[PDB]
Amino acid sequence: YDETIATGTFFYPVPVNPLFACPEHLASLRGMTNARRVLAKMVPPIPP
Amino acid sequence: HHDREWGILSKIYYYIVIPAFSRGSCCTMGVRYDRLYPALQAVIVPEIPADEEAPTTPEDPRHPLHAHQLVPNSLNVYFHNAHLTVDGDALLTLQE
Amino acid sequence: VLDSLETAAAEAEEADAQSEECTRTEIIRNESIHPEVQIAKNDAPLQYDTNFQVDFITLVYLGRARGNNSPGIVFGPWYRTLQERLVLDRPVAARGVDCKDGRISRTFMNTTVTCLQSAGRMYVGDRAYSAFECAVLCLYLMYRTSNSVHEPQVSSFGNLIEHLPEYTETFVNYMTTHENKNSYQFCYDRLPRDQFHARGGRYDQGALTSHSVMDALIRLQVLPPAPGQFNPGVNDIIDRNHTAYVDKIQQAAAAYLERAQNVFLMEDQTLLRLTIDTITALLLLRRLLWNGNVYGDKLKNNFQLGLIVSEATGTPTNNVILRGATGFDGKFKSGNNNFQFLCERYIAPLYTLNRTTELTEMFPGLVALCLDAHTQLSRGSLGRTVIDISSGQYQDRLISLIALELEHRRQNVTSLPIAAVVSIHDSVMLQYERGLGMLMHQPRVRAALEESRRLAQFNVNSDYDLLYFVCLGVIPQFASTP
Amino acid sequence: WNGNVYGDKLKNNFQLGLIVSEATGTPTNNVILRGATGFDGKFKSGNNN
Amino acid sequence: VLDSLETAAAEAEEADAQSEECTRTEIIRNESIHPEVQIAKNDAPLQYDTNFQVDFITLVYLGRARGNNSPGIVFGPWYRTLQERLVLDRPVAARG
Amino acid sequence: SNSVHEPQVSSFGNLIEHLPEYTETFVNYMTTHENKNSYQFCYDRLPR
Amino acid sequence: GLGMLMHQPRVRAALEESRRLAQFNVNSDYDLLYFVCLGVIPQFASTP
Repeated sequence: YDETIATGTFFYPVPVNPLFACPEHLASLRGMTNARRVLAKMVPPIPP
Repeated sequence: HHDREWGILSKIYYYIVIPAFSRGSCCTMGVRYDRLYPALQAVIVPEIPADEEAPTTPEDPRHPLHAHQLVPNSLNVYFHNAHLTVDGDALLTLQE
Repeated sequence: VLDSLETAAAEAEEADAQSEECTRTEIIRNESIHPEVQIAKNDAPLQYDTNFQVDFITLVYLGRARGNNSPGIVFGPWYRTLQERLVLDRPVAARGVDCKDGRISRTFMNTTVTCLQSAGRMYVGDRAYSAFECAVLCLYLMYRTSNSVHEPQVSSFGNLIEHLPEYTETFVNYMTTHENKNSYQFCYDRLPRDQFHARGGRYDQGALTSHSVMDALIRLQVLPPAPGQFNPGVNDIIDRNHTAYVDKIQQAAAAYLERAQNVFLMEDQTLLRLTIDTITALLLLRRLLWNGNVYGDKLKNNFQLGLIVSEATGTPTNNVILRGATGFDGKFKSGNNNFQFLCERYIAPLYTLNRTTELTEMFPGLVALCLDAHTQLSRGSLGRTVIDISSGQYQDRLISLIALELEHRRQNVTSLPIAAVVSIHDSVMLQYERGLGMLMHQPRVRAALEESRRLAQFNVNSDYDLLYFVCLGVIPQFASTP
Repeated sequence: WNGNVYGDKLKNNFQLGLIVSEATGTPTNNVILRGATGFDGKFKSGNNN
Repeated sequence: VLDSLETAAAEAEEADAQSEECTRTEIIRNESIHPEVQIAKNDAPLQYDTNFQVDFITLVYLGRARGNNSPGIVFGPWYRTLQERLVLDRPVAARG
Repeated sequence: SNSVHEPQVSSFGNLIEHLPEYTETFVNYMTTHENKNSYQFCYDRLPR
Repeated sequence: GLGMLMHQPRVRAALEESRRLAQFNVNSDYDLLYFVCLGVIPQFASTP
């Protein structure tokens, strides 16, 4: 419902703390496909 | 600056209260201070004559609280969600 | 011999630099001019020089003595304050950038023009150019379907440009006031992004998922073609399937990006930063033309022959006859019968096949007045009237160009990383510009526009002052105040 | 030949003025035609091949 | 090193002479004639780009030939169709 | 086209530059002059 | 191909229905001259 706030103002994917999980910003900013969303749900993105 | 008591207190506060309250979907994000450096140096001085009294009527172009001095920028466009009665003291503190 | 060779090289270098400077300064002068017209407006024609050309615009030329009516833009009191504070000026306007070089008068106008001209600048940039017709075309491109007008309707476009000699007069006599009418407007369907492409693959968040050919290949014993064998498929046309669900989003995603870059060492950012800084003023431009009407004033009226009712009928600029003030007191222009009737026997066989405005007279003044606030935000990033570092961009660019050219002449890169910068820029170009373009597109100052009544910030705040400010225009600062 | 009447972006392109105003200015030429017209109402069909 | 300096000086003087003769030709001409193309009424035609890049690109590639290492933007999906057509009867791959 | 219409123009040399009244008369005569081209082509074979 | 590019469909149908512009997607006949002059139409691929 936040149609007055643009997606990408001060948001960019920088996962550094495993204690925090937010599987909505990645799917709302970059517009990842269903396969990418299900892959992220199955395994959280861990930077090698 | 100080001893380790305040540091360990802040560490235990951040390692308990925040994870306890993060029961939804909130998570850490990033800032854009590099692009926001020429954004926070904004000062609006109302047009008030020297040695003159400012009227308290709600219909006058000298009320920062109301929409009579709404220069858009970013502060007054986020004011719709962050309505806060503020005066020039905060502006001068930010300038300094 | 080596010392003599180096001294000869240095003297040749400065000689060719002086020759380039002389050629650049001589290219600026054009001196084209246009012949006489059939009396502009109704009381003052456009004759040679600027003697009788400002007979009806003396009230504005009094404060415009800085430019002497020769291709120059003079803003309101804010520009006078900027000229006064030029000793410690924040923006790059005037002062010749820094103390290393720089001049005044003509060079100030040239650098102001080149600040706006960013798309093409390679040994030729021209001067005194108008960019309002293109803006009108872009605005009306998407306004033909949205419509959302009060009561006048118009759909023809050929006759809108056929009467160019009268259209120029209408532009120079009506656009003196930047204010407009009709209240709400779209003003955000353009969203000009930047053209770039990198990597590849498939469109994300689309209506198709690898189409059906990939699914058919996977579900059959065909497999994707080997990179080193290039084996196609022949079984895709054997089953004779009953068509599929195709989409035409690939053509839209392809776009049109085949332009070159006018800078060394590839890449394109010098024009990109200027364009994304200029586009930030769209909100201010939209705010500047929502509410405003023209009614005339005693001070404005100094010499009138047949414009007695023009101040009450709106903005006729000829007669208005009966139209114009249909709604409340005058808005927009619709209906041209007596104008063309008089043109067919008065101004027809002298000036028909020409172009709007000029480049040697005050014709771009109408564009300059409308861009009074649009060019103000072109210096600061967010568009704030505070201290900022936006004056050394040209100096940094020229220093970088000199460093690159000397490195090319003497060294051969080698140890300098050149692949990593290109690789990171390949994604930076498509990542940094789209976010800024989609950052903001709709101002939220609708209520404060008609509630604060602060649009008259260029002069004193009163009823009469606001009335004469909205009747005349930008109210440029008067002369005799150095 | 073309000449599919005067219209907007919905006919062929009608988008010649994309990046025209970069380093062009206001070029001028000679005068050949005469007269002038006016815009009124909604246009319908035509022939200006 | 002396030979490389001599060649660099020769190419720099050649470029300077080309620029000088171009500017002299521009001075002789009454107006700066530039290519134009536009299909409309008597509007302002679009301005093309200067056609002086072959020498610059040749110099910039002679000064750097072992570097590059870039993906490269192709012009349409012609390569895939060409490879598919070639692999049918007499495959030749790319060969270069 | 031909002159004389509802608007009192009475022009003497403007016969084609005026859009409305000349177009409304010339659009009913040139609609049958549209060109058309149609011919078949086959790959056949490559000789020699 | 010089003779095969033109057939019974007009210059618009043969380009918007016969998949003539599938390899190089451009605008209608107004921009056809620009497309055939500038050439080198890019795509959404830049090789691995």
